[PDB]
Amino acid sequence: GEAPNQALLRILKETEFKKIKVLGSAFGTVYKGLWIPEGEKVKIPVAIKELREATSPKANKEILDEAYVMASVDNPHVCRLLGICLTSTVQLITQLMPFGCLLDYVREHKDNIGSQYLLNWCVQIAKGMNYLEDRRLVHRDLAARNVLVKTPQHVKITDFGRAKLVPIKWMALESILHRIYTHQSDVWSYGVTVWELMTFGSKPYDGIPASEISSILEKGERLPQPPICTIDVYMIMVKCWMIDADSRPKFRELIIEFSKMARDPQRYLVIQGDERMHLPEDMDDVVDADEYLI
Amino acid sequence: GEAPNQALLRILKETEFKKIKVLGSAFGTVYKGLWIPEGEKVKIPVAIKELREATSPKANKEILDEAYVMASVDNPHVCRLLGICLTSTVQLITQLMPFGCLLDYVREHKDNIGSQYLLNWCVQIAKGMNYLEDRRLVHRDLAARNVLVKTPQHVKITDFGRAKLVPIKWMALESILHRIYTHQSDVWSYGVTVWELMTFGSKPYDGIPASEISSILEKGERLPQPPICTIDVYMIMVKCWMIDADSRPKFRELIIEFSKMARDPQRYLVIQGDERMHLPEDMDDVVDADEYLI
Ligand SMILES: Nc1ncnc2c1ncn2[C@@H]1O[C@H](COP(=O)(O)OP(=O)(O)NP(=O)(O)O)[C@@H](O)[C@H]1O
Ligand SMILES: Nc1ncnc2c1ncn2[C@@H]1O[C@H](COP(=O)(O)OP(=O)(O)NP(=O)(O)O)[C@@H](O)[C@H]1O
Repeated sequence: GEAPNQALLRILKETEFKKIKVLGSAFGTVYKGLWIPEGEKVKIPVAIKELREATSPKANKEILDEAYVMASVDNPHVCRLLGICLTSTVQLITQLMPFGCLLDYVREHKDNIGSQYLLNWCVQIAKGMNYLEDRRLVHRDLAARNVLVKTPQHVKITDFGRAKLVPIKWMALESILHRIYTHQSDVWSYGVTVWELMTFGSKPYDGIPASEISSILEKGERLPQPPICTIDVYMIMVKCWMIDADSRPKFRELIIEFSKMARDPQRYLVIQGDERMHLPEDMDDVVDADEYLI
Repeated sequence: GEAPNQALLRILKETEFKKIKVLGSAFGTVYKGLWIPEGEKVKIPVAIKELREATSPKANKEILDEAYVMASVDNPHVCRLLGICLTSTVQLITQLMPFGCLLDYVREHKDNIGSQYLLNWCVQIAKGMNYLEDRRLVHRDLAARNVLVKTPQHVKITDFGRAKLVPIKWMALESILHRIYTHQSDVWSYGVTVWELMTFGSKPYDGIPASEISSILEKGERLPQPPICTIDVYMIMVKCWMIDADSRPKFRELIIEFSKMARDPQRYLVIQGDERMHLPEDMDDVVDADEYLI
């Protein structure tokens, strides 16, 4: 029983936007497209998610839940909903994240990712998480697959539909054992997320079947130290994996730590060639969602 | 082919009651009055509807249909028929709803209506609707104009003569396009009804001519978010407007949701001054219809 969520839900007209090409398919198909607000001579690159041509009282009810959340947030590192279209099949309109999920991006670009990028991503992701924590919101599926890339310099947390006010391999123990989820178990997944980024996109516990994890983590085992990782960075990952959730670090601390490290990247991440890394129709009225306010 | 409708139709003697003053005029004139059952030393405030001094095989046949329905219902949030008088012109006798239609009442009283009232009205109306749904009855003209106010604390659904076992602006799409009406399209009008109450009595799509609606609603457009409405309440309105009728919510759910909200009104409706709102011949033998049983 807290404050009134006065966020506005913008309903869009089927015509206000147009699909351009499929982006990926799950049980919803996402398209890349443009949106032209009522009468504004502005064009906005967006992503249009459309429940499969189906319409099951359950599928239709989930996408809406997701819409409720996305609309109730506003932070530079969290995907915000732009609006929805109530057509035969419901469509969610979000900002276009050109480079896709961070997971694929580190894989597709290992050879060009430097410590600065990596560390800034950790900072950015932690900021978004801290934001959700302020809004007393518990993302319950934080992973490299759910971080989208607007630009190599700017990522944003997404996919927090399943979020509250399965990926057992990213789950804290309390969650796995007693379906308990707090901002702190979010930290645990943050740890694994970070771990994916440092291993340039590896699979956590690849091999070990979901069934074993609970026991494993109970023994005292964890994900290994990624090669590029100084003991400083690894230490932090480990702390996020303490069995005792209150003994794990707080996102605002995680921000503070990774920022410190972000000021002298080569001291905390050792990457061969770090120093030489480098990362990337009338479009006159194009404006990125981030500049299309209220 | 279901159960036998054993409701009793009470025929009243012209003399058993007396008109007091006109209440409003349509093609039937309604008077405010009193009814004194045969020999009972009880006086009942009532409303007497009398077909215009005319008597056309069609007009006379409609009022009777209405009587059939009203007599076949019994719920605290549905106007029940008290009896009818077979005089030169037929007269329907219903319980007096002192404060009139809810539509006028929110208009005439904006400045004194708080979230608690609003939300309880949504609950009450939904209860009456769920009742009709149980009696497999489809009100086919649910709107703020057809909800009467017994007291600011107690409203009742009415005007379901046109009901089955035009207001295009309150109509679901299936109704507008293929004259299809289910309890679910009732939900759609429920949505608009609610929407009128939150906009303190506004006209849905004011401006847009009846001709456009069908197409509009098809594009994906809807009624806007009323100012006092948190995204939670608005969300529900929207769900009632899904093109797919089975993906809209069920009155018993609508009851459940609005009740939850009714327990902490200020969290779902933001109204300036909500906290300081306030709403309202020998009459020794007066008894409200609701206490005059069987
Ligand atoms: N805003 C976006 N911009 C660009 N690509 C996106 C965007 N949102 C999703 N995608 C990608 O489109 C494909 C489908 O995404 P999506 O519909 O979210 O399925 P999902 O993430 O596997 N499960 P879910 O999010 O619950 O539907 C994946 O490659 C997503 O990473
Ligand atoms: N039971 C009642 N108590 C007080 N006012 C009523 C009652 N019933 C109707 N009225 C009002 O009397 C006026 C005429 O109502 P009514 O005869 O129902 O016309 P209508 O609702 O416009 N169309 P209809 O109901 O089909 O005849 C309107 O202001 C009604 O809201």
